[PDB]
Amino acid sequence: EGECSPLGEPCAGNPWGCCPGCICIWQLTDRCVGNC
Repeated sequence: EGECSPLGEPCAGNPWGCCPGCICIWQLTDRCVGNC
């Protein structure tokens, strides 16, 4: 699986990050915050 999920897929790899509507932090691991 490589099509991201609502808050789930890490930001390391790209476009393996989090689906549109959320922003990445990666100041600890790769936590996405927002409303997606």
